[PDB]
Amino acid sequence: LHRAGLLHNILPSQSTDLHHSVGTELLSLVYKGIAPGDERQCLPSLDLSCKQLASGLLELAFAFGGLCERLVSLLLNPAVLSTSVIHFSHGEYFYSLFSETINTELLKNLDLAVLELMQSSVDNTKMVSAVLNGMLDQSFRERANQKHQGLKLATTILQHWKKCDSWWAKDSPLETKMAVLALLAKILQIDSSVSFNTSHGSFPEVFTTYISLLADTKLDLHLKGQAVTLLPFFTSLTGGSLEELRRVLEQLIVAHFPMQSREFPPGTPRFNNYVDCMKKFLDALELSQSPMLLELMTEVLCREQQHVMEELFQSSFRRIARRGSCVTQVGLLESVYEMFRKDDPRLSFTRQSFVDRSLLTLLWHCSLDALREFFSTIVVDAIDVLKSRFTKLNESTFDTQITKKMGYYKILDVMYSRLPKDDVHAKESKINQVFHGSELTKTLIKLCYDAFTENMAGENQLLERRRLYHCAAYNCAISVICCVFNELKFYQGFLFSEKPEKNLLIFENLIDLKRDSTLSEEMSQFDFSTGVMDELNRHECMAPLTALVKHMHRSLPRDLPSWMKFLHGKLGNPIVPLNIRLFLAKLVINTEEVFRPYAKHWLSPLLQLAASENNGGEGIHYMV
Amino acid sequence: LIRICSKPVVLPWKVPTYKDYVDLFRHLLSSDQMMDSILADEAFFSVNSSSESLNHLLYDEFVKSVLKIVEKLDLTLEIQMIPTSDPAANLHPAKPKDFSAFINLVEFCREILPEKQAEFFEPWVYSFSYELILQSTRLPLISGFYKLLSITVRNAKKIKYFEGVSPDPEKYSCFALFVKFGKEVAVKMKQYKDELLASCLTFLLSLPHNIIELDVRAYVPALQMAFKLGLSYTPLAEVGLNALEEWSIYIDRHVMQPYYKDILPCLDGYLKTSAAISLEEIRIRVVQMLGSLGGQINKNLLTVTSSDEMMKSYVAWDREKRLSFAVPFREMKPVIFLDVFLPRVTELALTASDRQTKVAACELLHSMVMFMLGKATQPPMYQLYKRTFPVLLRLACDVDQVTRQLYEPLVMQLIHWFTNNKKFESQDTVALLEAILDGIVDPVDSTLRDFCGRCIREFLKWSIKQITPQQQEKSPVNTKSLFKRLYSLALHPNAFKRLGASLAFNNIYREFREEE
Amino acid sequence: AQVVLYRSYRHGDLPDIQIKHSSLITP
Amino acid sequence: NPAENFRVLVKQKKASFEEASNQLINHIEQFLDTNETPYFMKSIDCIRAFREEAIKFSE
Repeated sequence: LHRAGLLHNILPSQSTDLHHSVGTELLSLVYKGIAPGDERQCLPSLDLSCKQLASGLLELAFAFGGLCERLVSLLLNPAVLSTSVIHFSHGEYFYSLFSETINTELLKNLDLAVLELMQSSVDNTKMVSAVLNGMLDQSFRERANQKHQGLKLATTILQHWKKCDSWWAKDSPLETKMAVLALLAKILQIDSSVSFNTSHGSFPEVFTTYISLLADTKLDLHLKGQAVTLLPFFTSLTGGSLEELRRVLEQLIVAHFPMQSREFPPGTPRFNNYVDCMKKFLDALELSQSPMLLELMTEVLCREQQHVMEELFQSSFRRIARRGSCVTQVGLLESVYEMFRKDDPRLSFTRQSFVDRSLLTLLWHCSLDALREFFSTIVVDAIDVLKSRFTKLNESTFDTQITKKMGYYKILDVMYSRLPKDDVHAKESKINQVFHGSELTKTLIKLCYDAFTENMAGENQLLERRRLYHCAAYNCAISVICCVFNELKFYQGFLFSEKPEKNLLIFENLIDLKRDSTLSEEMSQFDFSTGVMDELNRHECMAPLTALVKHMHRSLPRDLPSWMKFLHGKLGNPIVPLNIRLFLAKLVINTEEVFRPYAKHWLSPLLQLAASENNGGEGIHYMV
Repeated sequence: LIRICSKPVVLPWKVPTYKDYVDLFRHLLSSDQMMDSILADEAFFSVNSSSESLNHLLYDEFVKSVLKIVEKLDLTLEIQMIPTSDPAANLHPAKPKDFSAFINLVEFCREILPEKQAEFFEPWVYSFSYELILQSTRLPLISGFYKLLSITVRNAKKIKYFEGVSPDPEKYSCFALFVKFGKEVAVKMKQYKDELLASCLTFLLSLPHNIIELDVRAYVPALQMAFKLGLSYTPLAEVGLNALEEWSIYIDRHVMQPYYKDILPCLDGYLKTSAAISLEEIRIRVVQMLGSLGGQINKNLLTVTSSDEMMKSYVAWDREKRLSFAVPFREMKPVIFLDVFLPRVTELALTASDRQTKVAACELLHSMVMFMLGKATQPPMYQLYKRTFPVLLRLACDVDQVTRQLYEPLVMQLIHWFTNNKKFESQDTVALLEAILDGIVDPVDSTLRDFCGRCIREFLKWSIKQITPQQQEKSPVNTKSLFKRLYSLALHPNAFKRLGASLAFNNIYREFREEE
Repeated sequence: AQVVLYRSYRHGDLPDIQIKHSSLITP
Repeated sequence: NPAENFRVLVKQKKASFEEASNQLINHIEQFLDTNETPYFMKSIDCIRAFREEAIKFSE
């Protein structure tokens, strides 16, 4: 009949607006049959058939109107029932029984009922949380059937959010605050960000509430660490608050997060909280991809060496590079660059950690045609820096400058390994902002080469540094020789009294020691309802020179190129340091195939060495 | 439970399986040696509500959970150039993940469910069925219904729910509903195949005597086929003998003996062949149960004799010996006739073990039919054609894809030969008549009917480019006589010919539509 | 186990009675 | 964060515990370029408390 809709034609005369004909029987059955009290009964007997019949008669009663206030009054009855003497209330029990029908009914009429519940929720909270969980789970199962439901629920909640002040007031029980946090997190995860993140209604107000709880000292490290997961829906459409977010999360980090994690071994509760919080922040940030939080993340990463499981963040970098729109990721690139070329007095090692731990695996998996715009923007500044700041030497600040130069050289290597010479070329280069932006590519070869080659000064305050500097110059040379000057007759460093290779390799080191589905969707749905190599590391150039060997092989009988002719002259004179000889011998080992027809020529150099000498110890080693 | 339904299947840290839990739930169903210790070491059960054995509540909670879960989950199939005959074919799951998980859960529960005594299941014996019957009425093609209801009725007979049913009103309604469902699914038995046929056999053979007493003759052919399949799969025969004992002890020998004539014989091959469940204890079971009966009562296993010429098959396929062959040697070439080997080699090519007797038999039959084709250039094998090519079409649709791969190119080549002008008269007529009157008429072999449809459809080709239409008129065989034969078979009251003709045209669609 | 076989006869439009005696001998 | 830790550790025994000096140093040099001024205030306030403690006993 209700589907026919002629109920009122057969409805008996309702003396009041209340549907007493159905409401009276509703109360007189539900509040009495299940009641153990008032008859000295032990939970009077109910049957499963009676349960489904009860569901049917409840949806019947919902076919009647003018009963929502009666339902609110009945559920808001903290009348305790005693079973066998344990105690529990009555209205909450009935709601726990028939939350399915109750959620259908509250879906039918929401705004008035929501307002009545939440204005009367100043004292009681638990069934409010339960009914909103029912709302979200039902509409999220039914999200393939209706979509506007949760949207209008969110609008109604934001319309009156101020009455939630019993929650999240910084004297309320911690359970109350984390319960309201859970419910708001759930309603926001079902909601679209645009429906909330835009400046409207209670979004400034609930945002201030979110800041206050995130700034609440009553909440500990773990509570706010769980709270921060909703960042992707706050990272956008925020202005002025961005610096407020910066300050609040910065004070949280400085007052809650130690610089070193290994100081607390696994099993330390604070260490486990540390790792859980970093995981939560990482996943939420990866979902957001907001430049500001990326700066926060790149500054918390790079403050030590091998201290925060950097490989996870490398995986995050490659995932982000594989994703994200071009303009967005470009903006992230300038954002991460702005303090990296900034003159913040970072420690030289710390600053090179900043560049290394992010940029290499960021760009190595990033899509091109977006990197190019960033390169065009930064080329003038980068070349201006690379043509200046050489004069002073007498403090570690110039060590920081030359470390930034190291970064420049190695990043030039890494991205020019990726691009052809069409927008950057001689006599035609659409991207050459140095000359015209339409021709010039030749000066950089000299600029990097004369940095790579240096007559060894008797003094060096940055032995390992200057060494890796000339290494990075040689690496950018490797890139520019992989993509430019691919013709035969390549260049090798030493000509006369300059000795370039000695500024690439460390000495006095003991090196080389002795040898979908509906059921899966429903499961995820209920889950949201509950809201839950050695000798290859000793240097770096072995891979680039193997690439160079295969590159010249692609460019390719007793044939002897001049550079490998000197390498025959090399490795055959024991007077030259044996460290240089063993490094070059390892490089030859990595690329024997090209020397296979010429190993007969190579017989004399390899033969001359290690006849009776050491190879990082005595005899047997990892390289035999 | 919807977690556990995502386990891997099995065929008839390392990734788990369903079995890794089944004993646990039995340990949960039998949590009587473990909650006893907890309640013994505890003293809380003074102001506590309950101190009973909660295994009953465990079973109830499991049953309500699985009920709402199976109501939540849904199963359905989809279809897909070439039409298919049987509704069981051209079926592809709309969401096969649901099918796989449903499998996982059914072979998970199949062992846990029956072990516990079903007084816990008693309050469900009606309710649990009803919506499940709904689930069967909308989707009558699921093995889980049949086998889970087999173990269900086993549990019910452990509780004796069907005892004293009205000729209680609730008992009367449930019993009548299962009676009508059982009779209709017994009627529909004929259209199911393995892994679905076997399940409904286990169903319609696990029912209690309160239902067999109402009707026996409908289940008589069902019992025959179930016991002839029990030779191939012993558990069928085992549960069959159990059911036989149940009703035979429970029902008087006053309405079954008019059927004992055709009830008994299907067991002979059990004891004729050899000297968990094996054929040997199968036999020993039938042994004592047969001896429990009287002499004249168990005389009716010899009643299958009207087909004595069919088991004989010793009527000469070729009356004269037309398969002369002199084996090549040095000083002696015995001339050998090959007509006698035909029956035995037929049952080799059809029924042989080691899976390699069959292929060698196929090789020899290729060679010998090839030799007789060579010989035919000198006798009338009219009777040989009639009696021999039906088993060739029988082996056409063999489940062995190797066999079909061997045979169908030969089929199309012999089609080319037969519809040639030199073979279009008086010698293809025997082949065409035997090929059309068998293989499409059969109540079984839907695959064979389809293969006949495709081969005749491709036979349309070279029936027009090897025979000029004027020669089709001159030759008595033509499209017109084929039309009369098709009409005569279509009008036949047996629905097998009706479905055959309809499916034949359905096949020739996209070929006869080009005819102008 | 695995299959065993001895002759994958030649493919055509008709049979070729040109085959030798050994082919019929072995099976 | 080990600042208050060694503060409690020493006031339990009113001792010097130069490991406290090392840990407080480690919490100090961090504020060289980074804007951890709230953390620098925390460190200096811990230094105020530890200076009061040093006034108490032979420290």
